[PDB]
Amino acid sequence: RIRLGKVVPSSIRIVLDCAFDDLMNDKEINSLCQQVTRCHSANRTALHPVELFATNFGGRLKTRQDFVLKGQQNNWKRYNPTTKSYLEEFESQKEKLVYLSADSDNTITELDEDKIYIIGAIVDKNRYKNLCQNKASEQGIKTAKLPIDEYIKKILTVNQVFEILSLWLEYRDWEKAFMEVIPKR
Ligand SMILES: Nc1ncnc2c1ncn2[C@@H]1O[C@H](CSCC[C@H](N)C(=O)O)[C@@H](O)[C@H]1O
Repeated sequence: RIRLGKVVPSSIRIVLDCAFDDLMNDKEINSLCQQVTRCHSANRTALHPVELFATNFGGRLKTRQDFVLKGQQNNWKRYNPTTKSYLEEFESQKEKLVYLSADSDNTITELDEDKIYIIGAIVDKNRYKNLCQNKASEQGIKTAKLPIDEYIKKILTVNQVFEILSLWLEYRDWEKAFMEVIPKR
């Protein structure tokens, strides 16, 4: 993938909701940690970097991260880890939160410059169906699935979803973003 043109930061916040440490075994945490790192790396080279948040950040994910990265995470840019939940961190902007979920009845069609998009930070192989959908509904926050159909004909990894969002900022074309991150082959 080649990037053309001038780097212009987006005002969008993207949140990795890291509240699910207790639902994952050791391999899954290890994988998630690699995926969080890929979100930062994809953000750094993006034509429109966003502000990346990692909320409820702690526990075995935070340990693993520092074990693997050996303190390098403390050097990352446009990156905001916090023990606060997203609901805590963005209470005043609650109306602007959108939790991305494959299980939503709603479909995202554009990323709004004034909105805050949440990705569930979990590697479960989707054995926890409706998990993120349920969490956001109980909070009264809107959810949306990626407009994958009808080029998909479903549940992507944390970093795949991040990468797709970031590429949409660049191209403003979902088909191109999908073609780049999940080519049919
Ligand atoms: N088709 C899709 N549309 C929107 N978000 C998706 C998606 N596939 C994956 N995701 C995102 O990637 C994250 C990890 S995969 C999710 C597994 C979990 N069973 C769940 O309930 O969400 C999700 O939390 C969601 O934020």
